[PDB]
Amino acid sequence: MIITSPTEARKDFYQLLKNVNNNHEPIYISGNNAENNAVIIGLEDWKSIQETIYLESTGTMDKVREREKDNSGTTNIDDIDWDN
Amino acid sequence: MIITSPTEARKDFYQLLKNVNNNHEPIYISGNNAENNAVIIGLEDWKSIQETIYLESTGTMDKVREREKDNSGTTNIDDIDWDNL
Amino acid sequence: MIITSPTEARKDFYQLLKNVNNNHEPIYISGNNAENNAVIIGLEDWKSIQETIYLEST
Amino acid sequence: MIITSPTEARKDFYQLLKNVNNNHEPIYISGNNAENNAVIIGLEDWKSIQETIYLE
Amino acid sequence: HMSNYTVKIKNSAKSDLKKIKHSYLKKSFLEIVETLKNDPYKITQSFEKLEPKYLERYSRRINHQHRVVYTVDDRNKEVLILSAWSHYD
Amino acid sequence: MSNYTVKIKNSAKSDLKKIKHSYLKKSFLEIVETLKNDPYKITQSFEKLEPKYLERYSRRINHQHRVVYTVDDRNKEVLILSAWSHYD
DNA sequence: ATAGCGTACGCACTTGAGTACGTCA
DNA sequence: TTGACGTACTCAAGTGCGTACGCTAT
Repeated sequence: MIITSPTEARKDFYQLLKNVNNNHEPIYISGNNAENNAVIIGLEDWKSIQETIYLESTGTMDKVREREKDNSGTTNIDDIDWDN
Repeated sequence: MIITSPTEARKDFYQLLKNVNNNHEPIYISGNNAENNAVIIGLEDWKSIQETIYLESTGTMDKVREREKDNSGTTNIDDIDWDNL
Repeated sequence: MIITSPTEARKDFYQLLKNVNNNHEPIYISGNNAENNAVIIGLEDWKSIQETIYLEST
Repeated sequence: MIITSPTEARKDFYQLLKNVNNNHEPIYISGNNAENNAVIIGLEDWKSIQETIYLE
Repeated sequence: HMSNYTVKIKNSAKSDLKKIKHSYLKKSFLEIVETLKNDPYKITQSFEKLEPKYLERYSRRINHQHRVVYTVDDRNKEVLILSAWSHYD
Repeated sequence: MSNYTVKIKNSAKSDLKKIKHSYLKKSFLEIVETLKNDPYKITQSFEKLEPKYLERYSRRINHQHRVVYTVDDRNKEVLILSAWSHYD
């Protein structure tokens, strides 16, 4: 857990940007006003996160989670008859 | 609508990127390999489209359209009883 | 989120157009100039987007 | 959302931290060093995103 | 008790406010309301004019995931909130 | 024949009905061909979903719909859990 | 007696932008 | 011939990066 002030984060900004992409751990910025606290995340890690919350907002993840424990059986994708 | 080939789009690429942001009209890229066809849209114009598509994808716009047509009434937001709902 | 400068996009412009159709992900063009900020969408995805906004309005 | 280079972001760094929270928008940092791209989001928005990832 | 605009919500959309409360988003939602009371067209909170433009539906962000969808009556200076929850459940 | 055996959950076969009637069958089939050869191939906007320890993955049919699947690396079996990212 | 801010410096490194060439099908 | 395609040149304009200053708030 790396937490830093906004002023020191500004002075180490280029090195913080390289840090999140090498360690894959976000940097937290905390200043005098807690409502301005921010997080720095690597772009590739952010892609996994955005895709996850998008599939959650559409209700897909709830279906995926329910289908994982529904005990309905599996069918090979070659045995699928598209005409039926 | 402005339509151009990929090769022509590559020659005038920097001028096309400034057209979508000034003319606010998409540029259509159509070439001999139609499977690679694409469209260029200004970023500010795209944000409204992506926001709308997200609200459509989540079923929110279906709720909005259905709520616009019902006769359920209206409550002032200051009169909301947060402790019971 | 795929972000590239206009200069880097023009060096691999043809591969960019193929990737946006095979991966179905928009590609954001952004460089030193805010007048170049744009997005590149595949035509089939763009038509699917246009139909969603238009069909459900009718 | 906003896409900008780290040099431009550093000139308005304090306003950046306020905008990601007040606008609930991600601000993408993308410069010439394309491998060091990142995103800056508000902490409260990040907490909600965390709770969404681990909700069953 | 007095502001530039009257902010209201469709009663059928009040179901969204219960999900907002239990998600601890009430504070962020009320910040949207205060802006809607003062100026619903203010370029803040990721304000966006939804498509198609002629239907004049607008959107503001509670966070990255949820939006406040609303229309504005300019004659009566009233804001009609039609949605405050952007997840399917 | 192929490196991986691609299966779909029976309760998810109704998604294929919507894939067929939306002209996304060709796009969906190009994904299942990749899943037979390499489900970890960096194509089709392959993404590792969160939380990473559950090892769920997704690929884009188009801008809106995804193929959500898990991989049994031991038995070389890909299990498709969702092929339609809309509630209807 | 230090962060919070807007602003600046110096230079190596890259983009921006028009334009071009050679090869291929 | 063509578009498709990879590759190249050029110089003005901008970024990258560490580091700093003057001033206010603390």
